Amino acid sequence: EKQDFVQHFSQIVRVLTEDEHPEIGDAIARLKEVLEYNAIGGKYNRGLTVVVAFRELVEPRKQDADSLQRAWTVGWCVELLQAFFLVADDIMDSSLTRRGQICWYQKPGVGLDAINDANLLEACIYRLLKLYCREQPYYLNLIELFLQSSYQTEIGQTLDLLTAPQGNVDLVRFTEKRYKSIVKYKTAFYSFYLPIAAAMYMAGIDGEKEHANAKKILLEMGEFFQIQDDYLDLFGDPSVTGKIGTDIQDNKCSWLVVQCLQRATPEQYQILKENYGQKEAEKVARVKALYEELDLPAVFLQYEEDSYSHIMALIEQYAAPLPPAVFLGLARKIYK
Amino acid sequence: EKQDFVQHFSQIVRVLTEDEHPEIGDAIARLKEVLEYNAIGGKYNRGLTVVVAFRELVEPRKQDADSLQRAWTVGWCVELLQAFFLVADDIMDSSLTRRGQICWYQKPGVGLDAINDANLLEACIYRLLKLYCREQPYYLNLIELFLQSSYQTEIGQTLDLLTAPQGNVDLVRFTEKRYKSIVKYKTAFYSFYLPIAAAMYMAGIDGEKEHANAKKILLEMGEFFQIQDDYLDLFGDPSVTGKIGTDIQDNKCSWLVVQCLQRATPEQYQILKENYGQKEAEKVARVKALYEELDLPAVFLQYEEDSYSHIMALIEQYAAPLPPAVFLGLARKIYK
Ligand SMILES: C[SH](C)CC(O)(P(=O)(O)O)P(=O)(O)O
Ligand SMILES: C[SH](C)CC(O)(P(=O)(O)O)P(=O)(O)O
Ligand SMILES: [Mg+2]
Ligand SMILES: [Mg+2]
Ligand SMILES: [Mg+2]
Ligand SMILES: [Mg+2]
Ligand SMILES: [Mg+2]
Ligand SMILES: [Mg+2]
Repeated sequence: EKQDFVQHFSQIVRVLTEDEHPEIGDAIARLKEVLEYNAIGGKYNRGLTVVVAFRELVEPRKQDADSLQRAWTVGWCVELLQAFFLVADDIMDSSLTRRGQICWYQKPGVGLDAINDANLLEACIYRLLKLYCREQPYYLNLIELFLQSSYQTEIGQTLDLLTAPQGNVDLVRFTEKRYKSIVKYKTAFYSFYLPIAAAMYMAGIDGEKEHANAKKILLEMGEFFQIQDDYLDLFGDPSVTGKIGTDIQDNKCSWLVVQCLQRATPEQYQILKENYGQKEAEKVARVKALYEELDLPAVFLQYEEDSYSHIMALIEQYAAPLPPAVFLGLARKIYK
Repeated sequence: EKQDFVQHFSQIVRVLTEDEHPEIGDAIARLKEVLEYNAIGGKYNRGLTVVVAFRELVEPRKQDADSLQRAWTVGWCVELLQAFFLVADDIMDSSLTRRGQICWYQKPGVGLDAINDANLLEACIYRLLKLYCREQPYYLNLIELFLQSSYQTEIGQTLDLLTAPQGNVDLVRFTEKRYKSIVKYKTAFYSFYLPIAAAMYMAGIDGEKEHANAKKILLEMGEFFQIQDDYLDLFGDPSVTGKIGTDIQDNKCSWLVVQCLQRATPEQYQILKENYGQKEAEKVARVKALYEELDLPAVFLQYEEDSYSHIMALIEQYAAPLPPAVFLGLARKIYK
């Protein structure tokens, strides 16, 4: 499946860089490269989650070719939305690696121009939309689903950065209420609701009750998944995560810090207060220790299981009347 | 007129920050501030150009209150589009002052998070759109006019930055063909076509021939205007331009450099080659001299007049059947 999708990336790049009024050749050529370097290289859970959902929501006699092309085109839009959020996300959290290569902003000859780059990735979404789903009765729903998805992410990011101000001892604010809302807006909405929703809309399920149903599940799915990102960020093989964890040194509000702050002793609350948020490798190495000294990685395993079950309970109560293997499939793609 | 518009800014900020699921209070509060600090402080040519065009394109018996509220709401969207392009534009060209105050990214406690800030400004546009022009038969035209306006700007910016790579002697590429297309995409499209167009669409003129007509004019208007920005950037009272010119040190492709490169002697082509693009105040002070030694500021005056006339010729040939004082009004707001 993954391989058929990636095969189509070529068709989308050719639709996007065809433009060359040849007065923008250079700009187009530039664009092409930003797409290759930033859309490609990932897992493709999002882009894939849509095309697999369509098939399972649209009758075989309606899964025509055109309806297919529109299927993964919308697939790649979710990709570009990610490509966009990422490219800008790296500059902000100040990253070095993404998808096992150096961040685009870090590439010699990019730096802060990446900002316009991330912008161009956004414009490509809605450019595809107009180019395939235009004559369709869901076109305005797609668009309004992307715009409100971004704004939710963008809000969640605001929360994040707001909760982790550079050089500011901020353990006070690392509560769970916050972490949940933060992840709900910057991750759960666009990485789980968005793909499914696009599917439904494309299949004719423009319902409100339906959509709130999928949302109920998909959102809870999305919280776990970020929780996963938090862990992987610290305790995960860089060669498999294709990126380094900057959460500590970035004074982020992680599940981890929320976790450690929860079961951290008075004496242990400082080692913490003192080492979190600094860029000092040993100050940071000190943090990671306190985690390991708190048995956290096992505390993680627990949740990973208790969460799984609850999601499953959830799927077993709200999926109706959608093919349960629309959510079941997601929770095989991430809950591993 | 200007004062009635600015009065309404309060109503828009209150629509945007009302939101406080109070789980995003901080994010909203943050948002409010990014709007105050970045939407306010300008001339308001764009926001104003729409509300003044509506009145002149919609019959008095149709200019009801609601249709008015929708009028300047769309007015402020063009503002936010600017607020967005600006906030990100400053970080990229590395500015210090905008609207006679320090750039948002420069404010202590912002820096690169401004990127998410600029993003939030965008999301506010389409959030207003959905909030006022939703039930209207032009809603999808507005949206598609903004998205394709941004993408045009974003392309033009790509051109700019592409044509002025940091620390790279780039006089070769400062041709006029380039400068025209560059300005056509990063300035003319969204600062002149966009406001008028939004007006027409709102008034019922969804025509293609009509829209190409206004575009013919408005675009040529927009080229002059950037040309104006180029000059003001160098030869303009900072206390009236509320910002400093970084064009030389940013190795930009200005009308000026295009102008000086045109009538620069062999011997004079270097002083140029040597001093343009450097951050050295005296290297830059050297450039400004060569301009003054080339009589350029008078060469500017000429064009400002020959351009004016041509635009006027243009208005006197394409405005029909729109109130000519829809373009005439613009060319009193800028051609001064
Ligand atoms: C996925 S997006 C919201 C960015 C992240 O969530 P961050 O917020 O921790 O930088 P990451 O998982 O990509 O690291
Ligand atoms: C208006 S927008 C495209 C940015 C500028 O045009 P720049 O391209 O010279 O930075 P400026 O006039 O705002 O300086
Ligand atoms: Mg982040
Ligand atoms: Mg990151
Ligand atoms: Mg992470
Ligand atoms: Mg610029
Ligand atoms: Mg600038
Ligand atoms: Mg300028």
